[PDB]
Amino acid sequence: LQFVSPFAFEAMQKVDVVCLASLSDPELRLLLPCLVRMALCAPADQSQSWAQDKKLILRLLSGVEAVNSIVALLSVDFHALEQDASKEQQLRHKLQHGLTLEFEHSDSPRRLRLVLSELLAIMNKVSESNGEFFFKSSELFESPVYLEEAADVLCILQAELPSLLPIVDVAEALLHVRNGAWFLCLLVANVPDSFNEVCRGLIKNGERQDEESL
Amino acid sequence: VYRIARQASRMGNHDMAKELYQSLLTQVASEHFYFWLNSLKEFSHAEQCLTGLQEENYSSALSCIAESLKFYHKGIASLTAASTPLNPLSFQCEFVKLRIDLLQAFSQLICTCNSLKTSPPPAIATTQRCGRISNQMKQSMEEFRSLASRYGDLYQASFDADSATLRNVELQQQSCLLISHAIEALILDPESASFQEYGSTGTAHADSEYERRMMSVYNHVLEEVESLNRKYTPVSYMHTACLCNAIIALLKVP
Amino acid sequence: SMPWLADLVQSSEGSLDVLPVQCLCEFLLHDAAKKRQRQQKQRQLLGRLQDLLLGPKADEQTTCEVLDYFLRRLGSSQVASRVLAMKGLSLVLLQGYQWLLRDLPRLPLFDSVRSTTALALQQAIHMETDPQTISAYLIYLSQHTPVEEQAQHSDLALDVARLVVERSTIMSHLFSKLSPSAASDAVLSALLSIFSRYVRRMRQQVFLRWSSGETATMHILVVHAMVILLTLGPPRADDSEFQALLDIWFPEEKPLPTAFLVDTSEEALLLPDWLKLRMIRSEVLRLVDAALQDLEPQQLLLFVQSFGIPVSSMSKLLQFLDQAVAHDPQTLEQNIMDKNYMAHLVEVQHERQTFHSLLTA
Repeated sequence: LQFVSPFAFEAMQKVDVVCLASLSDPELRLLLPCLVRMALCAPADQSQSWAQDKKLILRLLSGVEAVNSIVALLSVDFHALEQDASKEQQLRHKLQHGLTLEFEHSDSPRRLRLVLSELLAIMNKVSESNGEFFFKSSELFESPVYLEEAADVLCILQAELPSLLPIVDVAEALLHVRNGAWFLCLLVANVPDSFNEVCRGLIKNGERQDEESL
Repeated sequence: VYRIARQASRMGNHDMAKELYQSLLTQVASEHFYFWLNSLKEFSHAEQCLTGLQEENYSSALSCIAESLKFYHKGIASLTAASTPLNPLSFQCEFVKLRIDLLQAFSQLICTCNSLKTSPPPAIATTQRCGRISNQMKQSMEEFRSLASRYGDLYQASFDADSATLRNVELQQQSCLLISHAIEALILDPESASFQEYGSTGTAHADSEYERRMMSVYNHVLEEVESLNRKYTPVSYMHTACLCNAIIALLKVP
Repeated sequence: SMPWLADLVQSSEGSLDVLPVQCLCEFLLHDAAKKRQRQQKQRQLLGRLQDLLLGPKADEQTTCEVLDYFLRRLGSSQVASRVLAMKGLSLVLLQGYQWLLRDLPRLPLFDSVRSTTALALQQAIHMETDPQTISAYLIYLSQHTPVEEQAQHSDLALDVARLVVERSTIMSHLFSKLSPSAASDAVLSALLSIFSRYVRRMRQQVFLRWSSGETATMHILVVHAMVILLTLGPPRADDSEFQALLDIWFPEEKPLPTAFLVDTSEEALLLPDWLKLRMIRSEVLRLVDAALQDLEPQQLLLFVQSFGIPVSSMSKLLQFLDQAVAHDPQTLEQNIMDKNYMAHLVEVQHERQTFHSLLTA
């Protein structure tokens, strides 16, 4: 399990293209989905400098064919997804194939559906447990062969749905799931303004005196 | 040499303060005096790191801010170790803690200004605030206003200081109000500002050079805020550049 | 069927053996003062099973029952069931998979149960998720598939085709360009040999006809799998089979074998848009030249918008787009929805002309 290099997270902090250019291929592949949202989206910034800066960002974007895959991840109508997630939210407040089997033999939208539904399950199980570090054996996160596109789609829903996926809640929720400190690593890597408030949130909503607990 | 070092720390020449604090650190024959001198050394180190800035360069801003925070945190650990029941150093610890919080408000603000270049315009759903940057600068309101309140609380709880120390605390609180007003005039509701600084911006007493440079920075930031009032889009990049230049201008005056 | 077995076996001390052999293997899979006695009984059961499989008392019925039970326990959807079947098969009999490669062919009754194991591993290829397990399964299939049966060999080819097509992530991990392993090279050579021996058998659903007159009623997914294996390049170990398939399906200065429909008797597109995109992604010049022909301007814009393509492919796509501009500029201009975006995209394709001149105007 390969964690992102500190130099890469600084380069995300620094918002500079020259340090991103001198970065190795698996590091670029791991840092990808934020960068392709920086590439194929409407310009948030209108400066003349961000013109060639964005040009150089899309200049280094070639290689790794899976880019096109997550381009499909930014190819769905998202309004139906958010109404479906909201309807599931009020449903919770009141599958012949396996998880890996449905996760592979699928297209983008129902992959989005299953991942948002199980994030809803982990979140309302946090709301139900109230303090106890509960165990969930969600198969698609244990899943040693299928992890990197799972981090990709987690980044995609994190950067799509601002209010229905709040940052600290999804952060502690994937703290409760299986081996996903690297998932939190990706989630704070893709959006640079996450590290200090995720530190705040993890400091409050945990145990106080004994670090020897599970 | 201790008097010279503290005079240099008073005026703002923190490099000679570093060197004389090293000299004191090798010296001296007690526990908490040693920890006190180590804390002062670390503060001088972070302040030299803050003097090493360059205008219109945000990369050096993040780097030197991170160096200043780590040296201040070694210093505040030393100050906490230096505290004694007989002499419960309370002004020093609170002043250093709020200085750390001010520089981290600046760090979150500068990387939040970087977030517009590090995120989408909003999402595909959004097509009058759109994007996570609006929520982030609302959090900046909460942090900066709370920090100004904490500066006021440090002012009210001392009563034993002189005019100069109180005026310096007023300078830090006015910096917090300056950044808060600058942000809530550019991005968060431009509509109900309608002021354009209808008070006096000149003819000051100027009891110290640091006061004068603080007031010049304040007037320049307010001039930039008045000029860039209601011409441009609510998110903008002249707004983020205005915040960046404001943070650089505050951190240039040591 | 794990938890009720776990709380029933542990609560039944007097029935650890049970006279049927299937229950003996069930308790062995469950097992995989009191702990020492349990370990001694497990060792005695392992010795009894080794006598029942490798000893002089090894008959066909008990061996078939034991291995069929192990293979049908391998087919359970839970990965822990396959892990337990792994542990049992390794305890009774790629260093960790050497029992399937070396210990299993040493069985005295290897033929019929080997065919049964080949069928069961073909069924497991539908479901297996571990890439190295799939690699070992493919190696064992390439070494021990019954070639004589046509239906079994066609089912093997279809299962490998489905494995390549619908589970392309597994082979993408197995063909990671950062770390090309010798085991992956052997697996690629084995799959190429499987396809080559299928073709050598057959040449001596879609109707495919060659330029040499040979005819076929095959599946198009098999064609997709073998052309993706063609895009994987020549293996380091063997090169004659890869060049043979490359010469047969993409011959030099000769037309390609055309496709046809079995049911309604119509010509079918053997190379779809995503497949042709992957052809352009490949480093083999013949495949890219074959994919160059019959490309629409909308397909040209779709292919250029993709990323991960080699440099000479963007170059030749740029001259083909210039040729499309010189042929029909108005339709391609009408297909343009944002002139700045594609003008910039062509500018990117430059340093990695006529089309750019059309976009700037």
